[PDB]
Amino acid sequence: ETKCTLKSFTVEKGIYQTSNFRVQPTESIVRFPNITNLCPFGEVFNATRFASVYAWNRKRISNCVADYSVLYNSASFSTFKCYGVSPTKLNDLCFTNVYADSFVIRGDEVRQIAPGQTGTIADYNYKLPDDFTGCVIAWNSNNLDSKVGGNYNYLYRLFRKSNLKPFERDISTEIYQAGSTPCNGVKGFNCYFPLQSYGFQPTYGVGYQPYRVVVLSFELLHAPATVCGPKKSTNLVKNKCVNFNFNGLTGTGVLTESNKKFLPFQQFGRDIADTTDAVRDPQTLEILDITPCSFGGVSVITPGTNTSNQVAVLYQGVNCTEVPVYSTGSNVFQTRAGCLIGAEYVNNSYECDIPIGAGICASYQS
Amino acid sequence: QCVNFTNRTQLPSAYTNSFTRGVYYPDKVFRSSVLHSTQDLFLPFFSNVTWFHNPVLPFNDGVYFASTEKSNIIRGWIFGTTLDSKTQSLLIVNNATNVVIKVCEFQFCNYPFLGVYYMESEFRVYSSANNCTFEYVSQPFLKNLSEFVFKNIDGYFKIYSKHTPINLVRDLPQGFSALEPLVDLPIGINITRFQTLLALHRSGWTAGAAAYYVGYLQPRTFLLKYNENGTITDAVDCALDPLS
Ligand SMILES: *[C@@H]1O[C@H](CO)[C@@H](O[C@@H]2O[C@H](CO)[C@@H](O)[C@H](O)[C@H]2NC(C)=O)[C@H](O)[C@H]1NC(C)=O
Ligand SMILES: *[C@@H]1O[C@H](CO)[C@@H](O[C@@H]2O[C@H](CO)[C@@H](O)[C@H](O)[C@H]2NC(C)=O)[C@H](O)[C@H]1NC(C)=O
Ligand SMILES: *[C@@H]1O[C@H](CO)[C@@H](O)[C@H](O)[C@H]1NC(C)=O
Ligand SMILES: *[C@@H]1O[C@H](CO)[C@@H](O)[C@H](O)[C@H]1NC(C)=O
Ligand SMILES: *[C@@H]1O[C@H](CO)[C@@H](O)[C@H](O)[C@H]1NC(C)=O
Ligand SMILES: *[C@@H]1O[C@H](CO)[C@@H](O)[C@H](O)[C@H]1NC(C)=O
Ligand SMILES: *[C@@H]1O[C@H](CO)[C@@H](O)[C@H](O)[C@H]1NC(C)=O
Ligand SMILES: *[C@@H]1O[C@H](CO)[C@@H](O)[C@H](O)[C@H]1NC(C)=O
Ligand SMILES: *[C@@H]1O[C@H](CO)[C@@H](O)[C@H](O)[C@H]1NC(C)=O
Ligand SMILES: *[C@@H]1O[C@H](CO)[C@@H](O)[C@H](O)[C@H]1NC(C)=O
Ligand SMILES: *[C@@H]1O[C@H](CO)[C@@H](O)[C@H](O)[C@H]1NC(C)=O
Repeated sequence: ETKCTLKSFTVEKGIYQTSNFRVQPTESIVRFPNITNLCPFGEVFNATRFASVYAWNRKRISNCVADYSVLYNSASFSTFKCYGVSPTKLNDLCFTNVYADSFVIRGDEVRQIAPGQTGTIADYNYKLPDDFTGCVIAWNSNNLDSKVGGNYNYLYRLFRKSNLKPFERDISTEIYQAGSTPCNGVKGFNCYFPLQSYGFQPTYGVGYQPYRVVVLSFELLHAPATVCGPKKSTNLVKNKCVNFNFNGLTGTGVLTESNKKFLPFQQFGRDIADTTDAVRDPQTLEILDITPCSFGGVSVITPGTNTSNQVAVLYQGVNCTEVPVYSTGSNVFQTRAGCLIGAEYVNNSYECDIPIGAGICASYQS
Repeated sequence: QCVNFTNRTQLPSAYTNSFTRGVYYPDKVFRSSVLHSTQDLFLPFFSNVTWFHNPVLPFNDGVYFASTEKSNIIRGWIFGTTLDSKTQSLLIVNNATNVVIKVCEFQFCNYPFLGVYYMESEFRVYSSANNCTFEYVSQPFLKNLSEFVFKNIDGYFKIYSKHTPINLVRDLPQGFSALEPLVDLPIGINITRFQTLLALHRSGWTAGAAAYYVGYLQPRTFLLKYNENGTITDAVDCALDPLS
């Protein structure tokens, strides 16, 4: 390398600077604050009961962590169909808040809940736009809602002149007028009740059993987001040149423990010229220090090509602990100038021959 | 449920000096024994601060509020553009227990108020709240000086606070005290004008001793000094004097 940089086949005695040495990072770590304030899903999914389909129970979800891993991986849900977004990446993608619509429908009516669908439930009870984003989760409730004497607590809208617009609840009990004869608020010759009650029984067949269905819709208005999935936090390793991602701020260096006293609100510190110099872990609230990974120049000490061919190597300003073909080589010396490989330190003292630094220098005898 | 009032009370608004009060921590960054120059939106040194003994006031950039409060009769705050059902209005209430915050299209009357029934339950500030999204509850906030700074930046309401025991009679003291961040609200409204609540004894409202100080903020450059512990101990206003 000395010959190549110097561009000759002969090298005079001296010290030459050839290249640079930089420690490389080992692995990555990310830490995030404790997962807390779980979105209220269990109180909705596994509540005492559900509302009727024409009077579907609507809930607004905001300011919480929305864990979908257990939601997606739950095996007790009969149907789990997501249209707008991929269920697997739901833990990553997130909108500013969520809406929940919970109700009870018959088994055959499960497929009626889809964009661009027509039917009694799909038109007179609830409508979904073709641009819907979110998921639909349906599960059996025959053991819960179906009654052996006939479940009459759930009703569906059957008579209405026009179809419901998407995201609209109609609770009007006006008696539908089948014919041209207006009715004074009661059924009659050409009038009937718009709402019809179910007859759910455990003896009912496939598709005739009460199914509890929750539709989750994600909305991302320009307001700051409040609902997002959990963030995985890895473990932390000290005294190793690594790259880290503390709570959204990234940096590369060795991460040690520090005794600085922060203040109950300020997260991370910095020293001067706007360089990050201390962080506090969101999990444990400890003041850790950051130091850039080691680097320096390398120099080759030679006594002259005319004399010999053996050389020594100096790594400048590098701690003599992580040097690594000369990973071990000869005996290794540590000085204020750096680390020296290929030379041995004696107790004598002569005139200086090849200046090394910090008061020491080298010569040939080896 | 709130109605008109015949006694058109007027607050004896006087003026006084702001001195060197109203300095807060601009960022969550720790710094140790340094002199950092920061350009931001503060309360200019030795300004003209207004004193009151529920008037309508503008918000402008941001509002500094102070009270050498006794018994904490002052309770809440109203913010918004029109303070009606036509626009979202922010509401803050602080009582002896868990404090509450809403943003709703509250339909305020001419003289909204809480009212206390002397065991107390009276709340008729608004009349309707039909369309609204966000709500919030948090721990209680509060002879002794209390200083608050209210700001609103890019859909982010911000409340800074500080408390001190004081013995001076009337005016602001010649002291220095940094303001710690207290609460952030990541909600976007076009707040441009605000109000002030009162705890009147209703059974005939009796609210006459309501003294508090109000000031306004402007953009400028400051030079802050951090000690060994990273607490702001002194500041210098750049655009005040040639010496500064
Ligand atoms: C993060 O959650 C943990 C819950 O495991 C909190 O408390 C930990 O509790 C266990 C058992 O009592 C202790 O062994 C740990 O040392 C605790 N963690 C810490 C960081 O002390 C923990 O307090 C939560 N983090 C914060 C900042 O409150
Ligand atoms: C920075 O904070 C520390 C911690 O409070 C201060 O040191 C304290 O000083 C008081 C008064 O002498 C002692 O009673 C405490 O034992 C000290 N705590 C320690 C040393 O941990 C220190 O004075 C502060 N620096 C200032 C005010 O400049
Ligand atoms: C049903 O909801 C409850 C609510 O606390 C929850 O504990 C339970 O695990 C849920 N059952 C599931 C997810 O199978
Ligand atoms: C090496 O040095 C000796 C004496 O200094 C000289 O005679 C010889 O020619 C030199 N050889 C080379 C290759 O420079
Ligand atoms: C030089 O002398 C000191 C003290 O006499 C001794 O500790 C050291 O080992 C000596 N150096 C070598 C290379 O032996
Ligand atoms: C504050 O304003 C009033 C009138 O606006 C004025 O008389 C007074 O001098 C001002 N204060 C100072 C310190 O200039
Ligand atoms: C007032 O205190 C009561 C009692 O705890 C509680 O409703 C809440 O903390 C406060 N409510 C309002 C509306 O200020
Ligand atoms: C909310 O506003 C919409 C118009 O955008 C209106 O149709 C609806 O009735 C309002 N809801 C309430 C509860 O006032
Ligand atoms: C005023 O607030 C300060 C701040 O904590 C407190 O120490 C003081 O006791 C309060 N005043 C009274 C009269 O309680
Ligand atoms: C505030 O006003 C601007 C301009 O009138 C408008 O673009 C913006 O949407 C308003 N903010 C909100 C939250 O509506
Ligand atoms: C009107 O109210 C003010 C304070 O609100 C009070 O000082 C004054 O005595 C009141 N006057 C009457 C007639 O009630």
